[PDB]
Amino acid sequence: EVKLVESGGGLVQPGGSLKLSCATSGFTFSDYYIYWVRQTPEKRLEWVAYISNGGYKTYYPDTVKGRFTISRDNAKNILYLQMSRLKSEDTGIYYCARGMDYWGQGTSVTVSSAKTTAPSVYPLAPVCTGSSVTLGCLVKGYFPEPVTLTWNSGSLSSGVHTFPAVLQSDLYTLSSSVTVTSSTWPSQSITCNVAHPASSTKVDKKIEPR
Amino acid sequence: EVKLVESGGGLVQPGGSLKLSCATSGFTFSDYYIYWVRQTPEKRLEWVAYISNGGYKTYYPDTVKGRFTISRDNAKNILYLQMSRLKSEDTGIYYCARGMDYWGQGTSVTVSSAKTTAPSVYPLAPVCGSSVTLGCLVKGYFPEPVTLTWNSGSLSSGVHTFPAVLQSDLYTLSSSVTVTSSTWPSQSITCNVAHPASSTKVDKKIEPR
Amino acid sequence: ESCNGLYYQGSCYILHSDYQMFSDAAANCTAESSTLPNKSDVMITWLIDYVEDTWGSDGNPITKTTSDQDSDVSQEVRKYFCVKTMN
Amino acid sequence: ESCNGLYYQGSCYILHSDYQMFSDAAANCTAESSTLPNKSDVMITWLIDYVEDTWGSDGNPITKTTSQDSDVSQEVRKYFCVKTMN
Amino acid sequence: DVVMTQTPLTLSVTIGQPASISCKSSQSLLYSNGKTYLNWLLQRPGQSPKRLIYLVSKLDSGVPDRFTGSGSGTDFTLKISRVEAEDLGIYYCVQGTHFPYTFGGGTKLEIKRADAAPTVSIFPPSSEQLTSGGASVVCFLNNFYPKDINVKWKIDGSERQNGVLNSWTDQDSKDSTYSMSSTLTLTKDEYERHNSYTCEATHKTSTSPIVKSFNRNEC
Amino acid sequence: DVVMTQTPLTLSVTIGQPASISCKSSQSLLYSNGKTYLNWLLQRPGQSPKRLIYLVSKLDSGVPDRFTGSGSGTDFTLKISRVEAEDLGIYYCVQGTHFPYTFGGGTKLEIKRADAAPTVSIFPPSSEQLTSGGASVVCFLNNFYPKDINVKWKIDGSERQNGVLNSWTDQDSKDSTYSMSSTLTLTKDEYERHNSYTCEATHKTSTSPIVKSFNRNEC
Repeated sequence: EVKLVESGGGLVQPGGSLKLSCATSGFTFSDYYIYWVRQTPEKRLEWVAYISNGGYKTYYPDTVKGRFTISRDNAKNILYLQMSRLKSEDTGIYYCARGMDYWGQGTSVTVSSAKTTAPSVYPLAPVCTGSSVTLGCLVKGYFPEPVTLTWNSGSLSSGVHTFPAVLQSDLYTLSSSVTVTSSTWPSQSITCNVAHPASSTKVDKKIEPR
Repeated sequence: EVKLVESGGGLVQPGGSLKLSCATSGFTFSDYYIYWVRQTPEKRLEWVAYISNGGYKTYYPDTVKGRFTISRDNAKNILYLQMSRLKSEDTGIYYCARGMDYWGQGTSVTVSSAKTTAPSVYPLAPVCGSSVTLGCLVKGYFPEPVTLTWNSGSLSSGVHTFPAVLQSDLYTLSSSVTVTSSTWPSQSITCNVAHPASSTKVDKKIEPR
Repeated sequence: ESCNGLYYQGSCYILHSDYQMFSDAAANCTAESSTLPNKSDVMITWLIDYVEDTWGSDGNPITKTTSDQDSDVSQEVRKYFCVKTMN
Repeated sequence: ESCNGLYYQGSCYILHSDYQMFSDAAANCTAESSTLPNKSDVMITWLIDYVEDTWGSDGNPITKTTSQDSDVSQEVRKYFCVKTMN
Repeated sequence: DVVMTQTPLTLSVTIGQPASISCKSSQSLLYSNGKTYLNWLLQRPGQSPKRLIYLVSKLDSGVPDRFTGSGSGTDFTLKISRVEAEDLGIYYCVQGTHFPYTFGGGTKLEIKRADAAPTVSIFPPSSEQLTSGGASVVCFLNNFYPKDINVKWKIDGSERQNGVLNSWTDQDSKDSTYSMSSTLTLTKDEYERHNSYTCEATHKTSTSPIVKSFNRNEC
Repeated sequence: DVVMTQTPLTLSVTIGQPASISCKSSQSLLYSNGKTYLNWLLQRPGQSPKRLIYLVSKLDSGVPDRFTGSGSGTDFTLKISRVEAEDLGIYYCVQGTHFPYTFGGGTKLEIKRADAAPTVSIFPPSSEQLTSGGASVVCFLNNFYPKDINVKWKIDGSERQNGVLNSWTDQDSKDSTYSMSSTLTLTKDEYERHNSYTCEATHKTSTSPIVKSFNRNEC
């Protein structure tokens, strides 16, 4: 199958620089034009770079000319985007696309002068009734997004509501709910798994009863 | 870094077919012509299949025409050698080469009616100096090859894996390892051995007598 | 006789070796009082081997095989010929 | 005028679209009382755009660049045959 | 760049109903090869865009029979003939006739449904947060419809509005329900100066609020 | 195909000495572009072939200045000015001028060295092998030079030759020594008919034979 994997991406301070990677497989790299497409926070889709079939021609939009450069490697089949002088408008999820048919999975880029902060992880157990026990997990005070969260290293994923993060002040807050039967807990140790990629943090917290 | 990896290759009966693979990376697959070269037991080197740059033309030697066919996969970047009507003289290590410049590790192909047989593995320890020698006996298997390590690769200095020898449609291999008296039997020395042709993967610990 | 390219039946095809998108190729040919080749005229002649995979007037590359495409031709670049009346 | 290919200075270039090795290419041109193009003859003329990456009489492909990690002797390429015209 | 206008911004339709999105270009999208390169993309949250329609009316593999594309020059339409729970995401029209690819403003499809009451659960601050220096009281409101919900926080029978953080989930692709989380934030000091902490959820499913509460010491 | 003849088949040279191999084609290897495509490959045992010299005389990267290629038409020569331990293996000449690639017969480089005596090591059958009703005694003779070595098996004082399997390793790439492994295989009952099991090595390094033995009762 056709496969596209984005790489790079992370927090960058306004006016900084970053190099993104698009590893391609399943097709003759040179025989296709590829787009670099970004998705802004307001969720609109924007092209930022074009390299033609054969690599002969490279094009960019006016908002992006003079600070983005599309690289290539016929050896490894990888496509690069070197971006510099990064503005607030450059924030978003970055895709490489082989036509509108095949999209990558995206790599997140945040252009903020707010510094990287390690998240705080807190377990949520009920107040010291019924056949349905709900447990939770709180992720507090971190920069930037995203954060991975799973239950029992991924084993439990049904009846789970992972709530989207919100910003208060240079810090994000995230929570996640999980509903099991009364038989499951506390009989079986339910664990909240949470990882922050930007600060290389990955801690687990077991939900202990009150 | 240009990379070539051969695949397939088992034991085939005189007449049967086998399909080999050459997986490539690190260069534009279509830009280069690639050869299939084989190494006989006598250790001479022979071309068996050529495919041109851009795949346009394919060519074979007379000994192999009408039974060897070279295939390709532009999506996956893989090169295939489909062979059939297999003769005993087709036996050897098959290489794909991107010129005489770059050769893959190679893949073993044996043509014999002799049936597959799994190895019996035997630990060798001394009977009841400052340095100790330990060994491993791989006996009664067909065909080649077999892979033998010590501590799954951790111990490789001072090893002597002896070349397999045929006796009567069966191979026997032996391997020696040497460490100081302080290492053994104080620490565990294991003889790991695998025979893919029979899907055998047996590990054998060396215990004192 | 003084056609710096392919002369065929009172017509002169000049090769442009610079890769361009159909739009730009068409614009460039028109700018030199010329048109792009027609898939009809050039096929089943000898020009075919010279002009294949170059821009036709319709916006499609000239091809011997009009097969049924996983790539928008309107998003690709190709070399091109510009055609004029010679005599 | 009756040159089915590229006409230039009393010479006619017939393109062979069939990919061939140099030794075979040279043969097919000779078998038609022609030869492969000369690099100096085509470089710095309008024929360069048509003949680059095709066989030259010397056994190398005609190129604007004078490079190489490839054994040209083992490759296949298109070719022109040159018969002198007028 | 050719301008693409999509109508409307948000689409809100009951399961089982027909829906329609419009798309308009500033130029004719007729390419000189007779073909018209208008495409329809769909994107679920936390997922890359997937193409549903190409060349105006041609469906991709897998794509259900309910999706229909129309139009010719500057006007185009995507009909979903019977909206289903899996259909939720953002729909874009994207043109490919003129370089470069340009997109619409997007159309977010929200699925309508029969009303459902939330399953509210309150949670005291963790033993480990009190150790740090903060204290946050969390209330989950799960699997409800419609989206509109109101959460009141009460410290000792008195409404608190400062420090509250609310977040709704993306609609469920299976049962078309929203879920919300409310977090009240206080200092370790402030939390210990009170006892009765209440979570008061108002929904259109009943006149009476869903009241979940706890007392600090009672454990 | 173009016939390539190498001479000699085997080369046996002391470390620190000059060596040379010849290569003759049935036909000029002068290509029409002035270049002559003769290559010299070196293959270690257990390894894929590696190229040292291309176009008659040009050395690949890494390759020491000791290796020197020569020749013009049908007559070619590879010279090693000073043989070093790591040069062991089979050297091939291969022609690139005429399709297809054709190879010489190969020229094996056996390194000559100072003498070294074998460290001899004997091994009684395993408990597991006796289980199956067959017994084999194994003798390792390690890191000696020259390769020529006489190994006799002696059961209760007299020579046994049935069921003897011998194997020499390929010359070591670092210390230029050989190693051998002799295996005597019996039926269990036959092994249990005796107790003295001696491995006897006669190498030029000592006037006495290296005797390594065990008694079946010494556990």
